Amino acid sequence: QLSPTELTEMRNDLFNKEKARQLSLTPRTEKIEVKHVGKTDPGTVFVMNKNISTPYSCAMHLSEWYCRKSILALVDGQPWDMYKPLTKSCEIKFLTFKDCDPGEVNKAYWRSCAMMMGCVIERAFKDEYMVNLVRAPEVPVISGAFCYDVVLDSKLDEWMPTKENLRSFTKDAHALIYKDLPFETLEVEAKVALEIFQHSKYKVDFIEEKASQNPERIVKLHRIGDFIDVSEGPLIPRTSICFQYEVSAVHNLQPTQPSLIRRFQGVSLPVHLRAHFTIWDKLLERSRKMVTE
Amino acid sequence: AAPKNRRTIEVNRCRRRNPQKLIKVKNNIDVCPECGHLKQKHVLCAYCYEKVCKETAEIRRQIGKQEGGPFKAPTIETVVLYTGETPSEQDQGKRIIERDRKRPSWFT
Amino acid sequence: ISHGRVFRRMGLGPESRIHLLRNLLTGLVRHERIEAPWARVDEMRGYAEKLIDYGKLGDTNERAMRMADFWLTEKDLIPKLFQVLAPRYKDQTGGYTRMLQIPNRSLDRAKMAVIEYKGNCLPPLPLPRRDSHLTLLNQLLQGLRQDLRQSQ
Amino acid sequence: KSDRSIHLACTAGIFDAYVPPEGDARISERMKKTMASQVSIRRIKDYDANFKIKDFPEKAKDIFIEAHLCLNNSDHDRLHTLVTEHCFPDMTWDIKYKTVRWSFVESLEPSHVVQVRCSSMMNQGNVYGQITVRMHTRQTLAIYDRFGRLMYGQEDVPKDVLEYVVFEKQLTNPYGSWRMHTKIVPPWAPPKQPILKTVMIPGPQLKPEEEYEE
Amino acid sequence: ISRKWEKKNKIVYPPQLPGEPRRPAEIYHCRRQIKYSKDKMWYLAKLIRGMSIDQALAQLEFNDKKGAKIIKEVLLEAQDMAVRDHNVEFRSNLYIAESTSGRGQCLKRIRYHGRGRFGIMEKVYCHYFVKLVEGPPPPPEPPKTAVAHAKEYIQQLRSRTIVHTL
Ligand SMILES: [Mg+2]
Ligand SMILES: [Zn+2]
Repeated sequence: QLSPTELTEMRNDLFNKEKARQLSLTPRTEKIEVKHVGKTDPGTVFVMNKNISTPYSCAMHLSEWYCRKSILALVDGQPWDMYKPLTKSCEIKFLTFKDCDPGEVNKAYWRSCAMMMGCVIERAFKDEYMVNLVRAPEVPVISGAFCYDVVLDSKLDEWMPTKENLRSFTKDAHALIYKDLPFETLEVEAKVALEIFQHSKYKVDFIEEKASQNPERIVKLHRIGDFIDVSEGPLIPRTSICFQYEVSAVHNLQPTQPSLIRRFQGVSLPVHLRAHFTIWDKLLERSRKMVTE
Repeated sequence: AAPKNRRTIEVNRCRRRNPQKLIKVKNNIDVCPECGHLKQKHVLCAYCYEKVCKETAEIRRQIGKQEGGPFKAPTIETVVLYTGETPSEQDQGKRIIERDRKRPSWFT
Repeated sequence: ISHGRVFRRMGLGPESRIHLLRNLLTGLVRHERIEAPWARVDEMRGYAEKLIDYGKLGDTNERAMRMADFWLTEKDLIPKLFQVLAPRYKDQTGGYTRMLQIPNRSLDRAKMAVIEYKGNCLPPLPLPRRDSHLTLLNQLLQGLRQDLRQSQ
Repeated sequence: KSDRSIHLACTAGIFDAYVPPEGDARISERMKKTMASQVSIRRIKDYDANFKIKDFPEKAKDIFIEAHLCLNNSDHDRLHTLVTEHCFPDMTWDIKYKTVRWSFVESLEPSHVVQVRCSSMMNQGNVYGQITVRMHTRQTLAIYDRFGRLMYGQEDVPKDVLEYVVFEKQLTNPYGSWRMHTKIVPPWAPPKQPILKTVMIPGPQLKPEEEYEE
Repeated sequence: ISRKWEKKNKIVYPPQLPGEPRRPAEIYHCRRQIKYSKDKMWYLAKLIRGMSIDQALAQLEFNDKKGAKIIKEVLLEAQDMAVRDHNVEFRSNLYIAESTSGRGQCLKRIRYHGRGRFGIMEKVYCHYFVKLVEGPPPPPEPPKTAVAHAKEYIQQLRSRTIVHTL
């Protein structure tokens, strides 16, 4: 058995090795052409570096308004990360929180906040006790609270958290938001993904189902600092795109045997869409209420 | 009442660089969704507004050409039609004003 | 002290104030959309609402006839007031005009305003649209509305 | 109407420019082109009968190398000595506030005289002689900012270049010499090295009344 | 007169060794003989010091002053010549490091008063100077905390000596 520290630096080392392998796969500078076809500043050609430049680099070329308001990238019609390297000549369009149909941005924010709360759990529960992380289910935004599934210890099968513990999780998440970490992305072969996540059966199952879903067995890995997680799509650029955060509730799922699954539910709202105190309190109550997928 | 003494540059720099005299930073500036130019969030966009104003000016030129002289305001409603549009059955007894351009997308 | 003084001190006096507002109201009836300094537009907005009320009162009324005769200095817009604008707003109660702030005059940096009669034939102004129903906060509150409707 | 006129020491153009042949770099009428070449040769030898076309290419390589070392050292007087006024500004203006680091590594194949043309007498009393020579060599390039940051090329690794350099000499000048006039790049030339920086080409900045038509 | 800002823009640096920080680009721009007062121009420049280029252009776009329009035109020219001439990668990646105003060359006119008395009008002109530096705007200096205040006080109390003895 490895210590949780040593597991963390093993995962970080293999992540950096894969990223450096992709960078060495693309050593020479090569110019692609990306056409901005948005409504604002229309028909603008950027000459990007292949597998180096990003939609955020497009935004730096345009203005700081694009940098500070562009959350998701529509590259050839599909959602793309702000910090993901661009691989081909394409057409780009920047997606903000306050568009006509921001639903993809909503899903990205939801998955990012769920990943942050998973990191909070994993580095919150004690060393004596065992923590396993199962999934981040695709919970629709209209439900009220994003969810993460955790297997806790058999010594804690009877333990329920208090309001002080839930506030501790919330303050850890706010510490992360203050730390302001970019959501690093990586398109990784399924074998190397299993090589990152050997010591987690549930993560192995998640990686296997994603490799079954796509043809080339390429999964999405994301990193905030030292924590690495598999995803169901693109994520927002930075943890500082979160302003109001709360880990509302912890619940036990119905089948206690063979293992106890605990759903951690939280709610959050970005800086661009922050709400008043009373509206936020009502959202806190609804997020504390149970969410079924 | 004349100054008894000359005021020094230290006095004058305190007076003239007091924060009450400095220009306040504005926080109500937003990017206009339609055109991408900067706008104040309680004020109309200058670019979109002068777009609407220039098209309104052309339409008013055509209106004045149709009236042809002062004191000739009609007693019926007015509708503007662009190139390639026929008057609707609801737009039956209404003064039609023709414009020699395609109907802009923001105009319905 | 000016507690409860609802009228601005415009022009060279009260009569000059009335003549300024009358010229602006005549321009608004003729062109159906004008722009001017913001305070003048506010005062003329109130007078424009009451003028449309008199137009709805109608041409056979001698009082409304005399009021339109005073307040329209072109004497051709009085048929326009009684036979176009009042038939247009025969359905509404009192929401006849729209007043929106336009940036600044470029000469003396005056706060500017555009005022229009609703309906119109002109191109529409870039009105401020509220945030769409599909954003994060609106979706969360829509879920809240559904949950409260289910609960009660 | 003053009788002093500008005494030009060069021309604006290439005299019957050598069209590059397709596949000259890919592979590792002739009599008419050759006869015109020797016609210009006998004109050049009539104006100065100590010229050898066999001896030219080494002087051409020396002129090329020393001119590019003039770019290295910003030695504008010697660069004027070896380079015509038609070639000075499009060789110096884009360097003026940059540092260029150029070197000559080797030559792959010996340089070859590929065309010789000459002017008429009518050009204000002056007769020009132009010779185009094929160069195929190996060189390095590293161009820096005003601030000493690299913008183009790489330091030590050399790369292959092919160029068709046109030289001109004012033969009627008693103190004339052979200087670099222009160089033909082919229309079929391979694309150059990509730049190290990122470029945004703006779209049409539209007036308000204008609408954007794709 | 003096015109040293335009030459500051043309100072050239030796090439960098591959192990040094990148040395961000500096661009010096100025406008001379602006029919405006250098004091009001000081107010506008002091507003735009330390800002990012887009934040500066927003504040200038919605200020109400003649000098604000003039400074905005100067900043647009500086950004254009930055990414046209001095190898700046991203045109949004510039901040205003220096921004100040100076006296221009003025003219004297007579101002008539009552009786037979007169005053000297000054038709005032000014200059505007801006230095743009590549990179994000530097963070503002955070306020001094009670921890810093107490630490400095205890530093002084430990710095005390015995005056006028051995
Ligand atoms: Mg007054
Ligand atoms: Zn706009």
